[PDB]
This record gives sequence, C-alpha cells and structure tokens, in this order.
Amino acid sequence: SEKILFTGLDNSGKTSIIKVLQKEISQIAMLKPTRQAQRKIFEFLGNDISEWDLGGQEKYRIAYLKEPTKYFDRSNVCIYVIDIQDRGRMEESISYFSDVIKEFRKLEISPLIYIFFHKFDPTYAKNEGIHLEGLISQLKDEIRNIIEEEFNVSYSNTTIYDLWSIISSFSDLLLKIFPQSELLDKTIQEFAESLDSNCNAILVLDSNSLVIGQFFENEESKQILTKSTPYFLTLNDSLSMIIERGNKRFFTDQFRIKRASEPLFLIIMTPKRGEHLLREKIDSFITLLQGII
Amino acid sequence: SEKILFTGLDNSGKTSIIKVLQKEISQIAMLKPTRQAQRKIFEFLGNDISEWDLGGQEKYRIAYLKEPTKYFDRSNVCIYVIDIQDRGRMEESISYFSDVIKEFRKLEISPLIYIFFHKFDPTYAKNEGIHLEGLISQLKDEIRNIIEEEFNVSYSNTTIYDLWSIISSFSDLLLKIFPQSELLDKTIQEFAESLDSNCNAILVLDSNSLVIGQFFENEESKQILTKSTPYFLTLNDSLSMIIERGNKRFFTDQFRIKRASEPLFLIIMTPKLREKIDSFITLLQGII
Amino acid sequence: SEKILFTGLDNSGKTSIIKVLQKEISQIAMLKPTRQAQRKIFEFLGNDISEWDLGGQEKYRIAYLKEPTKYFDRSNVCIYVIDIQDRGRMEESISYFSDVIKEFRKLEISPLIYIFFHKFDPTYAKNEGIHLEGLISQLKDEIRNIIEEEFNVSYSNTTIYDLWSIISSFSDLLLKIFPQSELLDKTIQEFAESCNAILVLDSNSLVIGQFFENEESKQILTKSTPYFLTLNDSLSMIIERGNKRFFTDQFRIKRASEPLFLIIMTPKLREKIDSFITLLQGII
Amino acid sequence: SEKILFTGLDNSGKTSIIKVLQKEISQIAMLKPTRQAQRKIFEFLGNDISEWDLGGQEKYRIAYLKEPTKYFDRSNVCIYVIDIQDRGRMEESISYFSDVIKEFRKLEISPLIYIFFHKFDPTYAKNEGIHLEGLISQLKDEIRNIIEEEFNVSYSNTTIYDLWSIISSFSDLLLKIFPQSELLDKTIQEFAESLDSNCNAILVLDSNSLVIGQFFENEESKQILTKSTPYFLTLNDSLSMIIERGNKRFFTDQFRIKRASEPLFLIIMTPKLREKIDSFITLLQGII
Amino acid sequence: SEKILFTGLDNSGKTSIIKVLQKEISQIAMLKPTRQAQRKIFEFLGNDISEWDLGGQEKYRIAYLKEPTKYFDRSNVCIYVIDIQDRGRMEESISYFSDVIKEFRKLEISPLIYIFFHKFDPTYAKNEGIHLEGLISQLKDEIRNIIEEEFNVSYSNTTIYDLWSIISSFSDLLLKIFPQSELLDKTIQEFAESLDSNCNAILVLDSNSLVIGQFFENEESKQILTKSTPYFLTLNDSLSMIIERGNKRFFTDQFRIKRASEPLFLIIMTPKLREKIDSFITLLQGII
Ligand SMILES: Nc1nc2c(ncn2[C@@H]2O[C@H](COP(=O)(O)OP(=O)(O)OP(=O)(O)O)[C@@H](O)[C@H]2O)c(=O)[nH]1
Ligand SMILES: Nc1nc2c(ncn2[C@@H]2O[C@H](COP(=O)(O)OP(=O)(O)OP(=O)(O)O)[C@@H](O)[C@H]2O)c(=O)[nH]1
Ligand SMILES: Nc1nc2c(ncn2[C@@H]2O[C@H](COP(=O)(O)OP(=O)(O)OP(=O)(O)O)[C@@H](O)[C@H]2O)c(=O)[nH]1
Ligand SMILES: Nc1nc2c(ncn2[C@@H]2O[C@H](COP(=O)(O)OP(=O)(O)OP(=O)(O)O)[C@@H](O)[C@H]2O)c(=O)[nH]1
Ligand SMILES: Nc1nc2c(ncn2[C@@H]2O[C@H](COP(=O)(O)OP(=O)(O)OP(=O)(O)O)[C@@H](O)[C@H]2O)c(=O)[nH]1
Ligand SMILES: [Mg+2]
Ligand SMILES: [Mg+2]
Ligand SMILES: [Mg+2]
Ligand SMILES: [Mg+2]
Ligand SMILES: [Mg+2]
Repeated sequence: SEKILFTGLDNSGKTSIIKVLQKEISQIAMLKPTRQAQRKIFEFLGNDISEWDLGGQEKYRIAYLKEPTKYFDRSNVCIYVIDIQDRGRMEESISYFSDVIKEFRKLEISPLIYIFFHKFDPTYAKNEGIHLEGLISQLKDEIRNIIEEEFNVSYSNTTIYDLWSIISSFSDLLLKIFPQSELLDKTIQEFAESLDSNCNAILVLDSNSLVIGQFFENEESKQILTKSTPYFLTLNDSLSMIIERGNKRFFTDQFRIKRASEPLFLIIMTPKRGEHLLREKIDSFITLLQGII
Repeated sequence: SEKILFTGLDNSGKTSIIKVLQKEISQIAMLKPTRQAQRKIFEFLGNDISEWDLGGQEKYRIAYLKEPTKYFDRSNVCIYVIDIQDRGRMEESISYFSDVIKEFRKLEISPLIYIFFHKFDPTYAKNEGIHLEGLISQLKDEIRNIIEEEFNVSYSNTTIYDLWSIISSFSDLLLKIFPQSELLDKTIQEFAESLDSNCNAILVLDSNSLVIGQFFENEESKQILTKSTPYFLTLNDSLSMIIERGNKRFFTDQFRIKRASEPLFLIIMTPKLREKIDSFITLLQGII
Repeated sequence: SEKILFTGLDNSGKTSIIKVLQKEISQIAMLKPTRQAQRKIFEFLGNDISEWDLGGQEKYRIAYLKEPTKYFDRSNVCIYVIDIQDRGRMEESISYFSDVIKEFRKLEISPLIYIFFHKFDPTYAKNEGIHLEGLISQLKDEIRNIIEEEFNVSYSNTTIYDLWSIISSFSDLLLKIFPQSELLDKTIQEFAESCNAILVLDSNSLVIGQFFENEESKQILTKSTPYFLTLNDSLSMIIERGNKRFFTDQFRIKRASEPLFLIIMTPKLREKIDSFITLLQGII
Repeated sequence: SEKILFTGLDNSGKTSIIKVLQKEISQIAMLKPTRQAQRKIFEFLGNDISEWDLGGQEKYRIAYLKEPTKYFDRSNVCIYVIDIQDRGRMEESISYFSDVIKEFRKLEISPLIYIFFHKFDPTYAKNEGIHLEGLISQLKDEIRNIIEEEFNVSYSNTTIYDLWSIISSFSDLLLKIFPQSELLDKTIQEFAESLDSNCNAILVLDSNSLVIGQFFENEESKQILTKSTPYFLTLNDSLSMIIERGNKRFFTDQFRIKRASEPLFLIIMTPKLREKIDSFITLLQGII
Repeated sequence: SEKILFTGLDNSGKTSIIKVLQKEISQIAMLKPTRQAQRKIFEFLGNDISEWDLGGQEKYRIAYLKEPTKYFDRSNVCIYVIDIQDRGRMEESISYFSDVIKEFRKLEISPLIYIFFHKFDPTYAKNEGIHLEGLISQLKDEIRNIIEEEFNVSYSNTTIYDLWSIISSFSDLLLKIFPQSELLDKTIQEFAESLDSNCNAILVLDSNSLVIGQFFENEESKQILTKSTPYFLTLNDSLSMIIERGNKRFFTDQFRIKRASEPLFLIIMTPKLREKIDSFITLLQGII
C-alpha cells in the first residue's frame, strides 16, 4: 500500500484539511486537538492508501520522536502543514520540521515532501500583500537548507476557504505517486479543441472528488468551474445531466474504469451561447479516458 | 401579528418539525428537550408571524396551565403534534390536548387547530399498516369529542423522513390564515394547459421554501418534482436555471412581488418558451 | 419589549456571534450568508427581547436603506460588528455605519451603540500586536466623528475562539438596558471576603454577577464553567480538580421563568451559601 | 492486525453505530448511504484494529459477493446489524446474512459472529413488548440454523438512544478478541468489597471510552454511573477529581499502562482514601 | 369429558364470574384470592364438564408454567378474563395470555379461546365512552397477533352487574363445544309466529339456568324477559306456572329430554294454548 503522513504543529490545520478532503466541512467547528495519530484507509484508482493524522501537541511530537519507527517509517509522502498566519510559531514549526527530516534520514527513507503553507485565506492574503510573500520565501529558504536536496519537495498555498487549493494539491501529490500518461492531457486538450472554441473547462474527478484530469481555457473559466463543481457534485450524489446556470452550460457524466471500485465524474463547461455538445463526442471522449486513466 | 403555537407532549417531535422548516435538519441529532417556550419571528408574503415552540415536559405543561394568558392567548393557529409511534403515551397526549382546548375556551378564542400525526415514517407506516390507520382513526374520534365542533380542525400525517409532508402541511396551514384568490389556481392550471402535453408539474415557492401554488399532472409527476426540488433549492441557494436529467427538463426562476421582502421561486417540470414563462410570472405578480 | 439589532458588513461574523450565544457552536461550520433579517425572541430576567440579525450582503443593505422604518425603527441597541482582520473593507464598513447612524437620526431615536471589534483572535492579536491597537484607535476616531455625541457608544473585542469575550460583552450590553442595584456587586464582593472567583449566570448562561480575585482565577473559572454547566444541564454539587474546589447551585427569582446558576471557586459552608442565595433573591 | 466488519442491509444503522463509538453523535443527522466499504484504524490496548463499514445498498452487496476475498477475508469479527423495527425486510436481511456466512465457509475462516438487533429504542421496545421479543426469538432460530454450530455467536439489543447498549456490546466484542485475565474481575470485586458498603459502581475505560472493567452493586447503581459517566468524561477531557451530586460521590482518575499509548480512565461511585485508590490502580497496571 | 379453563391475572374477576354462574352472587363479597386451581364438575345436556378456576397471583402463574401438562393439557376451552378497568395491568395481562397460548402450542392442542372483557359495568362503560372502546379494540389486535389464526377466538364484554352478559356468553361457549341442530332455531321461530303477534320472547334453559334456545321479537322484549327471568326461576325453585303483571303474561313449563338428568325450563312471554305448548315441547324433546 501507500502511506501518507500529515504532520506539523498543533493548530496548524491538519485535521481541517482532512475534513475538507472527506467532504465533512461541517465538522470543522466541532474540532478538538487530535490525540496522537488518527488513521484511515481510502482508495485511489484501485490502490489502497493509509492516511496518518499526527496530533501536533508537544506531548505528542515528543512521543513521535521517541518511537520513530512506529510513526514515520514506510512513509511515501509527508505533508507538513504550516500556519502562515502565525509568525510567532514559525521558528518552532521549522524546528519540528528539522526533527522530522532527521528521523527520515535515520530510517534511510526519502518520502515526497509536500509543504502546505496553510490558512492562506483570500482575505488574509489580500490584506498582507508582499509582506506575506516575503515570509513564505524565507520559509522556503529554511526548508531548502534543511532538505539539502536529499528529498523531493513541493510547495502549495492552501486554505479551507478555497476548496480547490486543498483538492488540487492533494491530487497533485497522489499523481506523483501514481504518474499518469502524457496521452491523458493530450487527449483532454484535443477533445476541447475538437469542440471549436466551445469549451471553457473540463474536470475529471474520482469518487473521492479528487482531480484526475483538468483543462482550463483561461483563469476566469478555471474559477467558475472549480467553484461551481462541488455544488454540482452534491446535486448529482443526492439525486448524465445538463445544467444551465448564468451564462454557462455544464455537462456531467459518470463512467467506470476497470481497476477502480467506484465511478469517475466528468464535467464539461461551455458558454451558454454555444452549441450543445453532441452525445457521440462525449462518448468517444469517455471511451478514451477509460483506456488511458 | 399572527401567532402560531407548537404544542404537544415532550418527545412528540415539535422542534424537529421546526428544524425541517428552518432548513436545519442537521441539528436534529443535537436536539435537547426544549426549555419552556422558544419563540421566533418569520415573514410570510409580507406578514410577520410569531412562532411559539412550547417544551412538552410535564413541569413546563403545568407552568403553561398555571399562567394561561401568557402562553395560549391571541393564538391564531395551534399545531398539536402527536407521536403516533408511541401508543402508550396517546392517552396522556389526548388528555393534555383537552387541557389546551379548555384554556382556549376560557379565553374565548377560536384558533385554527392543526393536528400533526407525526413520526409517520415510510418504514413505520409500511410495517404497521391498517393497525396504525385504525389507531389514527381512534385519535380523531377522541379529538372530535373534545372539540365538539367549536373549532376548525385540520389533520396531516408528518415525518422528518418526508420533507414534503411537513412543507405542504405547514403551507396549507398558512394559506388558511391568508387565503389566496381563486385566480391563482386558475392561472396555474391555464398556464399548464397552454403547454400542450408538455407540463408535468409546477411549484411556486416563497423564500422560506413554503408552497404558494402547485400543479401536478399525476401522482408520478408529483413524486418526481417534490422529491427533486429540495436538491435544486440547495443548489440554487449555494450558487434562472435549466436542468435536464433522465427524461425530464426543469426550469427554475425567481421573481418578486410588491408586498413581500424576498423573491419567490418558480420551478416547472416538462418532458424532455421564455415568453410563456415571463408572461406567466407577470400574471402571478398581479395575483399572488 | 426591547429590540437588539445586529448589523455590519457581510462576513463580519454577526451570525457566528449569535450562534455562540445560543450555545450552538457546532453549527458555525455550517453557516451561510444570512438572508435579510432573521429574528428571534428570548427572555432576560423576565423581560422579552427581540433580536434582529441583518444579513450584510450589499443587496440586503440597500433594502434596509430603502425601507428604514421596517428595519432600524424602535431599536434600543445597535450592535455593529467589524471584522478587524479585514482592513481592505474597513472604509466600506465605516461608510455603512455612517448610513445606519443617519437612519437613526432621521427616525429621531438614539439606541445604545455597541461596537464589536470581532475576529480579535488570540493568535491574530498576538502577531499583529500594537499595529492592531493603532487600527482600533483609527476606527474609534472615525466613529466619534460620525456619532457627534448624539449616541452612547461602547466598544468590545470579540472572537469565537474566546467564548467569554462574547458572553461578557453581550451580558454587559443587557445590563446597560436593565441596570442592576449597586447592592449586587457589594453583596458578591463581601461574600467572597467572608474565594478566588464567583459567577452568577441566568438560564441563557449570561453573566448577571461576577467576582475575580485575580486574572489567573478569572481564566480558570471562565474557561471551566461551560463544561460545569454542560455537566449540570445534561445531568447542588461540589467538584475538586487540581488545587481548586467548586460549588455549584441553582435558585429562582420571583420575576424570572427559569432558575439562575451560581458557581464559586475556592482554594481547596451550606449555611453561608444559603444566606448568600437568599440575599441574591432579594436584590437581582 | 485485527479486522472488524460491519455489514447488513442498507438503512439498518451500521454507520450510526460507528458514529456513536466515535463520539460524533451530532453527525448522525447528516448521514448519507455509505458507498462501498469505509475503513478506519484505531487502537485497543496497544493493538491496531481495522474497522470496515460495508455500505448495505444492493449494488454494493452484489460487489462484495462477487469479490469475497477483497471484503470478507481475514475478518476476526463480523457485526451483522438488523433493523428490528423493519419486519418487512427481515427475510431479505437473513438471506444476505446466509450469503455472508457462506462466504466465510468458502474462505475456511471462523470469525466471531455478533448480531446487533439495532434500533431497539426505549419507546419502540416499550410499545411492542412481547410482540417484538417473539420476533427476535424467531430471528435467533434462523441465525442458529444458518450457523449450524460452526461459528461463535453473540446477540445484543442496540439503539442510538441508549449509548451504553452500543458501548458495552462493542467492548464485549473486543474483549473476546483479546481475552482478559480472571484477576481483573476478582481485583475489581475485592476492591469494591474492601470499601465495605461504600462502593456502588466502578468503570475502567480506555481512551476510546470503551469498557475495560466494570462493577455494579445493583441495577440502579448501574443506571446512575453509566448515564453520568459520558458527561464526567466530557468534563475531564474538555478540561484526578471528586464530585458530589445528590446522595452520591464520584472519584475519577487517569492512569497509563505500559503497552498502550493513551491513559485509561477510572471512575468510582460511592454513597455519600487516596492510598487505597493508588494501590488499586497499581494492581490494574499489572493485570490489564 | 370436556375441560374448561378459567385463567387470567389475579383481580380480573374469574371466581366472581363463576359465582354468578353457580347462582351464588351472595358469596361475591366473601371472595378471597383463589389458591392455585379449584375444580368442579357440572353436567350440560348429558355431558360432564370439568371446570378449572386458576388462581391468578404471580406465584401461581409461575407454578402453572413450570408444570404445563398438569394444568393446560386437554383443555377444550380456555376462558381468559381481562379487567378492562385496569389499564395499568393490561401489559402484564397480555403478556401472561401470550404465555398460555405458547403452552397450548407446545402441547399441540387447539382449545377454543374465549376472551371475557370483564368489569364492563354499565356505569364504567357509560363514563368511559369510546375511549374504552378503542382500548378494547387495541386489546383485540394484540390477541389476534398472538393467535396468528391458529385458534378459534370469541369475545364478550362481561360484568357481574349484568347477569345476562355472563349467562349468554357462557351458554354461547358451551354451544360451540356442542353445536345444536338448525331445526332448533327454526322450531322456536315457527312456534313464535304460530301465535300471531301474541309472542314477544321465548327462553329455553337447562337446570343450570343456561340458555339452550332463545327468541326475541325486539330489544324491549329481550330486556323485559331477560331481567324478569332470574326472579321467575327463584320463585319456581323455591317452591307449570302463569304470571300476569303489567301488560305482559308469562308461561313457564318444565320438561325432560332423554339424555339429560334434570328437566329443562321453558318460559314464554306474551302480550296480555296448552295444546300448542305441549306440541312445541314435544318437538324440542326430539331436537335438543
Ligand atoms: N482562517 C483559517 N482557519 C483555519 C484554516 N484551517 C483550519 N483553521 C482553523 O484552525 C484551527 C486549527 O484547526 P485543526 O485542524 O484542529 O489544527 P490541527 O493541526 O489538526 O491541530 P492538532 O489536532 O493539535 O494537530 C481550527 O479552529 C480551524 O477552524 C484555514 O485554512 N483558515
Ligand atoms: N422516526 C422519527 N423520529 C423523529 C421524527 N421527528 C422527530 N423524531 C425524533 O423524536 C425525538 C423527539 O424530538 P423533539 O423534536 O426534540 O421532540 P419535542 O416535541 O420538541 O420534545 P420537547 O422539546 O420536550 O418538547 C428526537 O430524537 C427526534 O430525532 C420523525 O418524524 N420520525
Ligand atoms: N478567525 C475568525 N473567524 C470568524 C470569527 N467569527 C466568525 N468567523 C468566520 O467568518 C465568516 C463569516 O461568518 P458569519 O457569521 O456568517 O458572518 P456574517 O456577519 O453573519 O455575514 P452575513 O450573514 O452575510 O451578514 C465565517 O466563515 C466564520 O467562520 C472569529 O471570531 N474569528
Ligand atoms: N430509531 C432509530 N433510528 C436509527 C437508529 N440508528 C440509526 N437510525 C436511523 O436509521 C437510518 C439509517 O442509518 P445509517 O447508519 O445510515 O444506516 P446504514 O446501515 O449505515 O445504511 P447504509 O449506509 O446504506 O449501509 C438513519 O436515518 C438513522 O437516523 C436507532 O438506533 N434508532
Ligand atoms: N366493578 C366490578 N367489579 C368486579 C366485577 N367482577 C369482579 N369484581 C371485583 O373484582 C375483584 C376480583 O374478584 P375475583 O373474582 O376474586 O378475581 P379473581 O380473578 O378470581 O382473582 P384470583 O382469585 O386471584 O384469581 C373482587 O373484589 C370483585 O368484587 C365486575 O364485573 N365489575
Ligand atoms: Mg488535528
Ligand atoms: Mg423541543
Ligand atoms: Mg449572517
Ligand atoms: Mg452507512
Ligand atoms: Mg379467584
């Protein structure tokens, strides 16, 4: 299987990120500090994945460093969550990150390192401007000096007030473990162009609502589709569909692949003024996706 | 202002019904016994209505009867909620119903009485069958002997597992307080027939999602629209729309009327013209 | 009957504050933008109080200013909520505050104005420090220029991450509407002298009386009382945890429907508590 | 590792039971039908245990039986949940239970079979009485004819309206996977007797609030401590202790054992000595 | 021989009903709780019948269910008596009834079940109204669910304040064991119409004063004769007769049938011929 480890200081936001990934946002208010490690198992495209949420209180971080084989071993990815709104605890956070990397070195493993600069809220980021960007740049410099190019590192700005920032970062991480064929993007890109200027955006999602494939004509089309899709997903699950809302038309479809348990979800967005997508075009597209993914 | 009173024994389901009406079903798992009377104010078509939820524990029921002018006076509608799954407490429920009716008599007021035979769940109703039907018929006989034709009494079977049963019963109650013109049903019927064989069902809702007008070509069209509308409303609120799914097409629209604060909601289901809709809405704005 | 009006821009936090007051914190994650005016009624010491939660989205603010008599009239207290983390919307917030004050002037009423500097979170205040205090000073100066000594104005810092900040501020507001006798504080002050802390709460868990020997005792009792309440309501009592001892009691007053709650924290006498309760029942 | 499997028909209540075990009762109102298998990992006295929640809708049960090695294999316990309020689906429930037992036989494994007669609510049980008792007796006969003494079977009446019904059954189930020494029951018994007539009830809980040991002088002392302890825990967790309410006094304590990660919880109820509690704790640390 | 079983909870009124049948109403005030089973033998139309009065206190009921073959075996009729004034013991009563039926199932016998809804006093029934009727209808449903159409069940409302209610129910019970020829009712009907409109009511009784045949022109004629007959019997016993009183005339006669030990009693009420009577007696002698 695969092991994904969430770690970081207490209050950094690890459990809230997980609650977003589980579509259980309503449980974020009732969140208490996580006690030791909480573990669950989920499936990504036919592969079972174990997820570890390490409670970040100091009494728990010490226990993690006392029995490192129990917690840090066999990790394929380490998600390290930093509360970028809490400058006063950043030095402490980098210090605990150095301890975690040191444990990986003693175990002689090199998991993918994914840093979530978390609580990067829209309101907070707008009011803080380049002052916040400079702080993140200093954080990366400290992280690079600790990593010393012995680990692969990725960085993402995340916030529970932007579901896409969490979904796409977690999807990008899973697709680094399970790389996709270049044919996938080439097929999606060619399908969009075969519609002749009548395709603003496409998403291919799995049963966890994680992103398997994507296309965006521009930044505005990306914002419209990624912000509307969760509500269309809620509608689909509660009830193929065609939805006209505002100046856009949405085509939604479910399809299965051989190796995965549950169906995948396809959504295509076009201008409302555009021609209706021919069903035979969507079906041939789905047939290729079933052979590529 | 109009006064609507929720009363009945504890555990009968009054607050859960209100939570359904407030679109807050998720809080039903968190419900505690209601402490005495809880009150809110909402608007229905430009009229304010105060809503009283009276906690049903015995210590509160005694307080209600000790100071009747503070709780039962000026009530325009009394909703009496009966847990029809609790046979063992029905005699106590009817007994307390007699007390409430007596206080109305002493105050010399005649509010509309609306019985909610509540917790009429689909699974429960299917397993209990004619026994539950006979048990409800016996409850009605006891209520009739208490009322003695001195009050207008309506009945409905309700359950939180059927949102339509609660929404349409409460809408029916409010439309008895505020009667509609006969032109409304005629306009909805005439608009439906003007679509040839291409109009299965219509719903006109207010901002509380209460039913102001309705049309159903048959029972199957009624089931499809009433079960699907709550999810379209959640989508519309979370974001004019058109939704095609299966063999049906759904048109949703919002329009305002002069006397009401928030817009109304129109949804039309057809098998799979903006002018017909715009002209329909214009007629509704002059009638509703 | 008294009318309390919650207003301010959308996203400022008004409904979350109300949810804390209703002991419904678990619903804050499920909150959506409030549509128009949501109204409820509750009792405070035998008095009925109507509470108005005005949705702050611009389309609703335009409707409030189009029909001022329907929303702002007969207001006894206006609670104006400002997201002090959102400097980018502060000019917009002060401008709408000016419009609200103007409607009060045209109605010729003078409600108590209670400003909540909301989202004053412990982490945010720790990191912003003195820069945030200067910002609050600028807001007070603007509000002063708008009020022009025609309204009584009070200020409070609030955050859903400090339940006491919201409970005490709202209690302080209600005690300005319904003033208490000075004998209440003196009776509590003298009972303790006869004690690290004392709270007298009503059935809404609002603060009717309080005593705190020092800042440390205050933090201990204020943070512990909700769970002592949760224990009580869900279930007199005597509790010992740590180096402290707690005494909880319930009693009724003549004009109130539900009982009041008394909790005393001492370092670790029935007759002295019963005489203290007797005096409270004759003063509150 | 150990594997616990929740299965049964859709709507039987499996996920609600798990929500109670996870101290997330507030989320029961938000539950949706479970899609295929949901899996979590928890610790019981130092042992990692995988928990499988198999969604019960028919399209999922067909998938389970198509690939029985992926779902039923290596199971230590099978919890089969039956909605005993839904007589109309009991024949369907027993038939799927027989299919599950058949898959265990083809795998040549013998998990403990634990039947939960769920939704045994206080109100429903009181109103149905002996009529429901006879129906449960008929269910046991069908289960026994399916088992044919090839499996170990346990039965429990459960309901989300009685938290102890679910906690104690799940605790009883875990203690059969990990049998305890007879010294634990004797030690708890002797300590309660060393207090003379000053010990009404004792509970020893783990960090999951599952029951490791228990003592009850009589049925009334059992109902007082079990219904009070969740609020004594929520107090302690959200915040040693002594509490006096009514005619009772309570002592709470936390202690750790060598092989477990988180502390255990001890609570003693007496009618209204620190050295005696410490020595009793020291004994438990060498026995558990 | 035939076996009739009187059973039911203590205080239900079993022994009081038997005292009415034995013409010993004066002993009702001296009744104590019956200790275990009391047994008598009486003759009905040439057939010996054993009558078991089972004491209903719980310690006796437990003794019955411990040795079911001694008490319940070979029963031809089980009379179950329910005090319908005591709602607080109806669950206990229905539960014990379920136990008795379970013993008949294990014995693989199917006696006639006769339910006496007892203490249906005129004053109590008048004051309780349809509330008592619903309760009896509820009890009837519980009995049906317990029986599952495996037994013949009859019902009657009985009370010691209406001798006819007890006499006619016990008579109807015995005639179900020993069905009569259809020529009997046709003969009584034909004799009545042969007297023109000069025949309001007829009773044919045995030496136990049980009703072998009856005829009533209307309800008033039934109430007059059924209420006057007990005193006519006492006069006849204490001493053929003719009695004129008010606007009615009563003819009484005694006759024997070949298979019965003691004479039968014929009473005819007419508005105010020996030969007609003698021939009517002759037909009855060969039909009964
Ligand atoms: N503004 C903002 N707040 C957030 C965000 N994410 C989480 N929070 C809040 O931050 C607090 C910390 O959340 P948690 O998820 O419990 O943090 P944690 O890392 O799991 O803490 P531990 O359980 O001790 O490990 C919670 O009150 C969240 O509501 C975010 O993206 N933006
Ligand atoms: N099966 C079923 N249960 C229901 C239904 N409605 C409410 N309940 C449950 O019945 C219980 C009673 O809920 P409440 O709404 O608090 O009852 P109440 O009348 O408000 O009781 P008081 O607050 O004491 O007056 C709750 O546990 C609900 O979940 C229903 O329609 N069907
Ligand atoms: N950090 C922080 N966030 C808060 C606080 N209070 C509320 N929020 C968040 O701010 C957002 C706005 O909350 P609301 O209470 O709905 O704001 P509102 O004033 O009611 O907005 P309208 O309904 O449009 O009038 C929500 O996401 C809350 O979670 C707080 O004290 N601190
Ligand atoms: N009255 C009563 N209702 C219950 C009880 N437990 C669960 N329910 C209700 O039963 C319904 C089914 O609950 P679930 O837990 O989702 O059932 P499930 O077995 O998980 O169904 P699937 O996800 O399809 O497998 C929900 O509406 C619950 O509220 C109970 O103990 N008593
Ligand atoms: N009002 C009223 N009381 C009755 C009636 N029949 C019996 N009772 C009273 O009910 C009480 C019970 O009478 P029993 O005949 O001794 O009852 P039982 O079933 O024989 O009791 P056990 O001997 O213990 O089995 C007596 O006090 C009677 O006076 C009736 O028809 N109406
Ligand atoms: Mg956490
Ligand atoms: Mg309630
Ligand atoms: Mg709001
Ligand atoms: Mg489920
Ligand atoms: Mg007797």
